[PDB]
Amino acid sequence: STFSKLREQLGPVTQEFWDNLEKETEGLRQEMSKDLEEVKAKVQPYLDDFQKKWQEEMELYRQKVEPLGEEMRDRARAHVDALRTHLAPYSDELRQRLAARLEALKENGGARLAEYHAKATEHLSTLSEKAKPALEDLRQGLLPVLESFKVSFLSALEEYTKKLNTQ
Amino acid sequence: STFSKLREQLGPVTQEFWDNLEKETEGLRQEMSKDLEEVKAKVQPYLDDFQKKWQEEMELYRQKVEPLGEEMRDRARAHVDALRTHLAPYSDELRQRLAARLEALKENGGARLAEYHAKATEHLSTLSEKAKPALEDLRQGLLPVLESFKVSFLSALEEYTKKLNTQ
Repeated sequence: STFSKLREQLGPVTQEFWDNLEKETEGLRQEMSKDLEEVKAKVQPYLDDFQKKWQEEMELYRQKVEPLGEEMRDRARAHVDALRTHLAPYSDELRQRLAARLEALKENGGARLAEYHAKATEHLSTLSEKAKPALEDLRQGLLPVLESFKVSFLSALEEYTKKLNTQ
Repeated sequence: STFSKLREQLGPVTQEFWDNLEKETEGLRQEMSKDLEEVKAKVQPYLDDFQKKWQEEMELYRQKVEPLGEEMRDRARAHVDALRTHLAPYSDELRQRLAARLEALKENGGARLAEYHAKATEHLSTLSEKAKPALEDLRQGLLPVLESFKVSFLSALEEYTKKLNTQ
């Protein structure tokens, strides 16, 4: 016949897919409704709060800058002044110790470049030596191994397509 | 002999590499020196500028908040007040037009899901059909082609290592 087989290959799963999804998705409507209701009831008071916020924030803004802005600004001038006076001499001293730290570190870099090279050169020499014969078999096995994983994925897309196509 | 050949395979290029590099890199010292000098001569005036900045910025800070802070705070109250009064009704109206825009758009999604599916299903059906025979030859050529590029890189690392190793 051309019914049981046609339907089987047709793929009825798709129907339940969009049907089941859309069915539960319908709830989205209810959710939005509730949100709106809360937004309205909350809006009422949310308005008084916003305005009441700028009111207290406004008077507190200038009322805070006076005492704070004055103490902070004042303390800052005196704080920086002293720090600067001491930072003046310390600046040169620190620069000397720091300038030497960086320069000194670079010093070893000169002799380290040659020594390191000999180390990295010999290190790779031995490794590469063993990697030669190991790579031959390594890549060899990858051929079939990598194909196994690919074949599986290829069968999935080919199978899903064949069935989905029906014919 | 064991000189001309030993040196040739040894790789004298490395010597000129670090030598030439370090040679020009030496300039770094001079650069740092100049920077320091400029930092000192600039520091002198940079000090008066920093302090003179907080002085004018301090008096201008509060002197600006008075006129500005007042206009902004005042204008903001009258600006928001009016905007809110009109936004009250417009809010609901807009929500209606917007709520319908999103919902309406989703409407077509229901019938589009089925129609689109039939389109994407048939589209891949034909493509995959031709991709089958095309993939066979596609991957076949990739074997040798991909190997050509790999071989080149493999010869570089193998060549550089062999010569660098000398022995």
